[PDB]
Amino acid sequence: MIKAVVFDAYGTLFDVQSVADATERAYPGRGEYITQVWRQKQLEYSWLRALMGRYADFWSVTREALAYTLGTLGLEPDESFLADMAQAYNRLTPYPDAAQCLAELAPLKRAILSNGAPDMLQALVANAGLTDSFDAVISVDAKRVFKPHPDSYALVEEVLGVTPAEVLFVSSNGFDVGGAKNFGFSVARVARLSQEALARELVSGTIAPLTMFKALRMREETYAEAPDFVVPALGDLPRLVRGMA
Amino acid sequence: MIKAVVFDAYGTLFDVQSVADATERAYPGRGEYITQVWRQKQLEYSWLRALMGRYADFWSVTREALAYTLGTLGLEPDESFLADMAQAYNRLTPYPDAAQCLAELAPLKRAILSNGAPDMLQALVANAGLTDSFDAVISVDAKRVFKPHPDSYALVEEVLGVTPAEVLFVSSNGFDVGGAKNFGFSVARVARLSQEALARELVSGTIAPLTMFKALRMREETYAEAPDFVVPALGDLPRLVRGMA
Ligand SMILES: [Cl-]
Ligand SMILES: [Cl-]
Repeated sequence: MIKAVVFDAYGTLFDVQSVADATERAYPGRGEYITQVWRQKQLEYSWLRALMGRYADFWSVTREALAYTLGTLGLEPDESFLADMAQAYNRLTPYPDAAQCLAELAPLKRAILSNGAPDMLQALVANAGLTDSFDAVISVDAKRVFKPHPDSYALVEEVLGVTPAEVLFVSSNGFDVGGAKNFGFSVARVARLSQEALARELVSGTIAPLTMFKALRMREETYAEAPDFVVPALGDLPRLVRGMA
Repeated sequence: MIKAVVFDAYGTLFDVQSVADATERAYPGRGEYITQVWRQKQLEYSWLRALMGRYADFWSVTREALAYTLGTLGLEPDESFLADMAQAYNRLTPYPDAAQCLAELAPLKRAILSNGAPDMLQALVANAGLTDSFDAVISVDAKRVFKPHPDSYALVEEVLGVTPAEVLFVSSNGFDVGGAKNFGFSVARVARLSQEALARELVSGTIAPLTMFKALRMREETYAEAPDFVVPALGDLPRLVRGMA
């Protein structure tokens, strides 16, 4: 039976697009671009560092990704600037229905499994006012790998004492849905972009950069096992779990 | 001393853009989009499968990435169509100065180390008429991992019997440059996109797709160790090696 609901953090509980005003105010006219590449390279670097066996925590990864992104524009800000701007990732706005969702899941164990470094996650959750909505906020850091490495998901049992079969893993990220399924969790994917809308957007004329990100990041990955469930929003989760087992 | 020059294949010896006319058929008006997302997802899938510990050779990866890409456009091609169109990757055009480069690099050992599956590389190299330019064409398939996993590079000493220090690794891919430096090779990066041109391109009003691919794929990655050498083209390597020794 499902004894725990484990949440992916970035893109799932928290909007990664919500760094837009900071990236934009900091560099006018370049906000949307930076927001997309920052996230894309943040992911790529987590995968590439882990696959090289050269781990560094998500805070270092987040700042490396930012430096690369600003670099593409011809900017070379010092470490102090990068650390300050990177704080934006610790202030992501939670999705409007995250709190209500977590409230309705109170009977079950509630947790986060994230690539985020310990201090990042704490700040992130505390600033969202969701600290009291979780029995555990788990960082992959202890394992010194990143998703979808199996060791990242092994932490769930270690911390909560529940078996993979008793876990419902929630994520808006294809790669993370694939990792959790591979490891043996039941998965609910959060799909906020309808496939039919993307298809039409991709042919609505000249393809914008924001649509590029969506095309790379907001779909199920073809190499990955399909999720057990797909909901359009977090608020649908409580009800999904009700009529589940 | 440099006893062998080991080349990255895709993007380095072979133009991944040269699938343009094949994709422009799979969907007139969208060949450029497909070309770019296909290559991007092809790379992501190689990283994610390996990191997940669920290897499938580059031929499956190539097809899965193509299916994903076409799927974003709303198409649902069958296996036969995918396998047929994916052949475009075994017909990539070598860069105009590749042959000359390889010739002038003899009698030094010359080899390919590529993510490509064995039959892909053989067909790709044979179509380009470069079979007699290489002492060995090495696929990572033997290790059942993908770059930048260290085992990928370990094959080089196994096949050529040269130590990492005796290898000059050539690649246009920042993640491959990073993995080879990580492993211990000396590395010559082929940088066909000037940083200053990209920076300005990203500032010139609306940002095109190819530009998005370029921003994501044609730079040195910030987490990676820098390459020992950077040249503009393959033809510059023979001279690099000479002035090097
Ligand atoms: Cl993430
Ligand atoms: Cl490759």
